[PDB]
Amino acid sequence: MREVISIHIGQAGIQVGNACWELYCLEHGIQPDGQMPDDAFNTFFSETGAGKHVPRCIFLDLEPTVVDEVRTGTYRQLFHPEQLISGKEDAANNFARGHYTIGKEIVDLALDRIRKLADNCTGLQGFLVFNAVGGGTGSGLGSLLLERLSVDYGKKSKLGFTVYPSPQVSTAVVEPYNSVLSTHSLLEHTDVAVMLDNEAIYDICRRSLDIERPTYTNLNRLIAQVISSLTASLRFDGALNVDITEFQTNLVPYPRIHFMLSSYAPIISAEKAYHEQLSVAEITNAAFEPASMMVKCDPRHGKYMACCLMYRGDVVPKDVNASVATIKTKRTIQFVDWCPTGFKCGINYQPPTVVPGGDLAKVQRAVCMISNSTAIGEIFSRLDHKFDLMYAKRAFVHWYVGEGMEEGEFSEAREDLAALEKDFEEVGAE
Amino acid sequence: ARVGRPLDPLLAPLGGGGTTLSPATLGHPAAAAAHAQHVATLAANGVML
Amino acid sequence: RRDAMLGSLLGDVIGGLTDPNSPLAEAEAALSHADKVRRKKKESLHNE
Amino acid sequence: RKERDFHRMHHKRVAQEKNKLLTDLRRLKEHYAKYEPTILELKKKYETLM
Amino acid sequence: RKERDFHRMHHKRVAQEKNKLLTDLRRLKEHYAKYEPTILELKKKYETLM
Amino acid sequence: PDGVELENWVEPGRPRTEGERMRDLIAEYKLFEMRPRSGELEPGARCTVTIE
Amino acid sequence: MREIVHIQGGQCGNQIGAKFWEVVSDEHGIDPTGTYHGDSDLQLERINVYFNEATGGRYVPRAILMDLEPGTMDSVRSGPYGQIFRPDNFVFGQTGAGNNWAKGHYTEGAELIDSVLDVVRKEAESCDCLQGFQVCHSLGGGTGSGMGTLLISKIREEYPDRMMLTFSVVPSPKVSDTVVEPYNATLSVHQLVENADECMVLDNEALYDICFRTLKLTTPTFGDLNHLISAVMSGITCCLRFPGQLNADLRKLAVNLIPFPRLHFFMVGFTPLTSRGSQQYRALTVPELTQQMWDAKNMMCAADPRHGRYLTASALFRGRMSTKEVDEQMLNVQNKNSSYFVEWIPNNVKSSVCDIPPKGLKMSATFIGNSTAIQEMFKRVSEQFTAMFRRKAFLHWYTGEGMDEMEFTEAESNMNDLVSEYQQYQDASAE
Ligand SMILES: Nc1nc2c(ncn2[C@@H]2O[C@H](COP(=O)(O)OP(=O)(O)OP(=O)(O)O)[C@@H](O)[C@H]2O)c(=O)[nH]1
Ligand SMILES: Nc1nc2c(ncn2[C@@H]2O[C@H](COP(=O)(O)OP(=O)(O)O)[C@@H](O)[C@H]2O)c(=O)[nH]1
Repeated sequence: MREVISIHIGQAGIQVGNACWELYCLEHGIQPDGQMPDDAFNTFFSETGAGKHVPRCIFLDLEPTVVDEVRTGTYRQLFHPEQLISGKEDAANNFARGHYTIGKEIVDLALDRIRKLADNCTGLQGFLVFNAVGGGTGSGLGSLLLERLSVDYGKKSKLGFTVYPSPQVSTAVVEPYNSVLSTHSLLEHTDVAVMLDNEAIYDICRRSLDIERPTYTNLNRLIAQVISSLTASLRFDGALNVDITEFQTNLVPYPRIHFMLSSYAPIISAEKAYHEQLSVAEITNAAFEPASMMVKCDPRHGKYMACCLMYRGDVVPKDVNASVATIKTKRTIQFVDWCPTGFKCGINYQPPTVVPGGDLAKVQRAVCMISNSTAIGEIFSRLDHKFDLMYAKRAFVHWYVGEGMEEGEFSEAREDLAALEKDFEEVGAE
Repeated sequence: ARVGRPLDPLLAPLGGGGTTLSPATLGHPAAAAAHAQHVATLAANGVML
Repeated sequence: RRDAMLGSLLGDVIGGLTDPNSPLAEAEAALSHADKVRRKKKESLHNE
Repeated sequence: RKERDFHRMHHKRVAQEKNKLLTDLRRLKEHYAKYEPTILELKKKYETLM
Repeated sequence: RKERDFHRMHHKRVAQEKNKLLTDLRRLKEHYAKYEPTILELKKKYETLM
Repeated sequence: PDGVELENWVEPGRPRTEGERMRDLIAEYKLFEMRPRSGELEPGARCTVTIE
Repeated sequence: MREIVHIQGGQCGNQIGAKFWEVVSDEHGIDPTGTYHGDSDLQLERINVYFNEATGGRYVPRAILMDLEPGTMDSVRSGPYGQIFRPDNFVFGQTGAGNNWAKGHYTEGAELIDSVLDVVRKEAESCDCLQGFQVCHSLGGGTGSGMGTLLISKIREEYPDRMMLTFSVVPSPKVSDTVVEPYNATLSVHQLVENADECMVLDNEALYDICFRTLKLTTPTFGDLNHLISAVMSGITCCLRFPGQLNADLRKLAVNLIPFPRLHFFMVGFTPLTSRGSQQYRALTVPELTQQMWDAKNMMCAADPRHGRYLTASALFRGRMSTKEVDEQMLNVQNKNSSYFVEWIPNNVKSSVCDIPPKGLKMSATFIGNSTAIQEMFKRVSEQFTAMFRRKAFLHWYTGEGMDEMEFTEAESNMNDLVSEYQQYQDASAE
């Protein structure tokens, strides 16, 4: 009745979807086979006559290896075989390859399955698109799919949980290029875009989980916990229920400005747990710490515009109000002059479930802060120099040109991220 | 009901927006045409950006 | 309708095969000029 | 200075030639796409007339 | 000299892209000149059947 | 040429404009040629330029 | 399901390819009779990349062995893994080319090239999806380099979009095997620049230096060099054959590596190459492997990276590791050696990680560096070709094969042009 369709595009999207669906199965008790030993699963799973619950997800990729890992892994009897869609040739970090030549048939089949999935949902709160800005599959195919969904499904709220490249550390070479291109694409399609940086999540794992040895499984587990906290109000009741439709209306001041910092609290290992009180005030302060975000972006450069807090577990509204009042009275935290309230509190009575084998501890309280702030323009400023530095010599441009892209596309993308910079400047300014 | 702003000074060049449901009327045809023509002139002159 | 469209496409194809002003004509002009330029550069470089 | 002026002019010229070649390639792609339906149409007309 | 090098590399990579477009044009022309004799033969059969 | 060394740099392509292609065939087949090209003369000197 | 067609050319190429197929079959747990004996699901999961299933359980390599003289193929077939290859894939002539690139590209290669392309087309059409072709051979030799350039040109004409990977053993700097090595190298580089999408430079003397200083071997035969080259040639594509935490196919590597199309020549080295004495004394860690990676001696190419500037560098790691660890190590390398790295590319690192390390090694890593240092190798081959071409010594054997003298000038001009782009992108300044 409150169904949300999940899409996972590219290696990063599918790998965070692995953690996301592990977390949802653990949260609702759905066994890996497909069935569980009310109606709280309907948001993410559709139950069949036999009792097997199949997730309302779609794994889209042009590379077969990542999807075959799912087809072979523990979750082979859970996911629908046709829902897993596999390509033949990888996008090879080429946005043109993933958006113009290879991605056409794949996205057509994807929309076929997406229509089939959406027909099985009475209502439809929206879409959760998990892709990787910084790779052709995530960038190109993800952009094409987002455009396609915006055109056909229309007013369904699409939450794009994008991972942008980190400031200094990166694994691709044309990553600034395809990141600029996909940001150019998704500025006009997604309704709420959640920013993530691998460097920031790595620092979180190094410092708070005390994981000197961070890896993709840990990063994806943290992301999955963030998304589960985001969706907890759809599946479990509680005081101050917040809806997918309520996110954008409480978080997006102006249509373009919809990119969002995400911060979870606490992130503490089982060893360090039960050495601190972890009260509502302390976890809220930890969430508002400049260091705690999953994006490498200091708020002290900017000002907060909106902050939506999602509390999970034994949380009382007086405690949330006291913590947020202390946050407002804090001098380090600064809001824009034109948004006096800037706070969207929502609570849920379901504590965050812990994945066995993970590092996150069993904490009776959890906070997911999704905030619109003018600081986030700094990361776009970083990519806007990373892009034009290479574009001065137009290196690697021939690869993108070969698959039906023109230099005008690059110029327009650069113009568009410059426009986004100016948007952040004007929202920050009085 | 379809709603358009007839008194907005800034929206006057578009003509109130609305639906403009005909494909040639969709979006910003004049602005898109001008921008594409300018880009085409730059490309034909070889003036790399 | 089938006869008209068949005739139109046949005429277009035959004109492309043999027309003074046809996309194949421009393509062959460009490629022949490129081949001549390459040959002239290579023979000139050898002579130099 | 002579070399830089020379190479600017020829860079502009070759960019213009590249744009012209791109337009010609698009027209050629259109014509080549016009080819393949003709075979099917001719085959159907052949069968009907036979 | 810096300006000369800049304009140089621009001209050279534009020329390389032009040469690649020429090679692709040659490949397409061969690929469809493969098809054209079938159209010619079908036209001959059409005329004979009339 | 303006005294510039060409090293595996393609000749001017198909001009597609009649005046420029006339100029280019002139260049190719040496139709118009002036021998001295650049010169320098003291006051009262005679250069004897030739154009063929 | 993304197949690769392997071709082995010349004596050196055939030996290297035989060693490579031995290594790949041993890695996949295939005995020389073709039956699977690996007892691991992942090995058979993507075995179709290199092998086809025969009527029984036998797996035939998708390899094509090419030669003008039958002796090299007789030795290859009599070798330990000679019986896996399909006999129809052995395409051999009767008279070998006497280290004549002109003979191997015009006179004697013309007759055999029809059968070669027939076998190549038969192998390619059976493939569901074709990543591309990989041709292993040596520059500086008649039959190998000659028909190798010819076949690369033919396959480029037939499959313009499919990947081309070439492993060319460039003639060594100090000690040259044959006199006509600079002619053959200059003629082959001209074709490789235009046709081969991705091309590898390998040097025999660099191989000796690395195997004598790092491996500390006493009597390194050609088999050891072929073993190292085979390890690199496996590690370049292990991401296609095994699941990876951050996988990267050949086309991804090419896109992330090639800044400009003609600058597609790359140098490799393999880690961890450890001497038998210090295997216990070393520690298998990503910082250790990266330090060995970025060493000049680990490079399998003669040119040292210090003279040139790194345009790009990809590193395909294998083993259970931290992508954080690897990214931090390589970013630290870039920051520390930023002088050697090109400024107008903010990140010169293309890091890929595969979940299946090679047998016996807990972890490993192959490195593929596009650096302006290879300018000095092209320059040295030019300094030899120009000197000997000034007197046209041994030009006349090539002149007898029906190829124009102007072709030598063509090859030299193209090669020194490539030198020019290498130098200018070495000394290019941002903004
Ligand atoms: N946070 C996180 N990021 C990842 C993970 N795996 C990959 N990424 C990021 O995703 C980016 C590229 O994603 P993809 O486009 O999907 O890579 P791909 O599936 O091979 O597709 P192409 O690269 O476009 O050919 C990389 O730059 C990584 O930084 C992961 O497990 N967690
Ligand atoms: N690594 C390695 N190199 C070899 C081997 N055999 C020959 N070479 C080298 O390859 C170079 C070229 O020889 P090659 O092309 O095979 O001769 P061809 O077959 O007659 O054309 C020579 O300089 C040799 O040093 C080998 O088994 N392994």
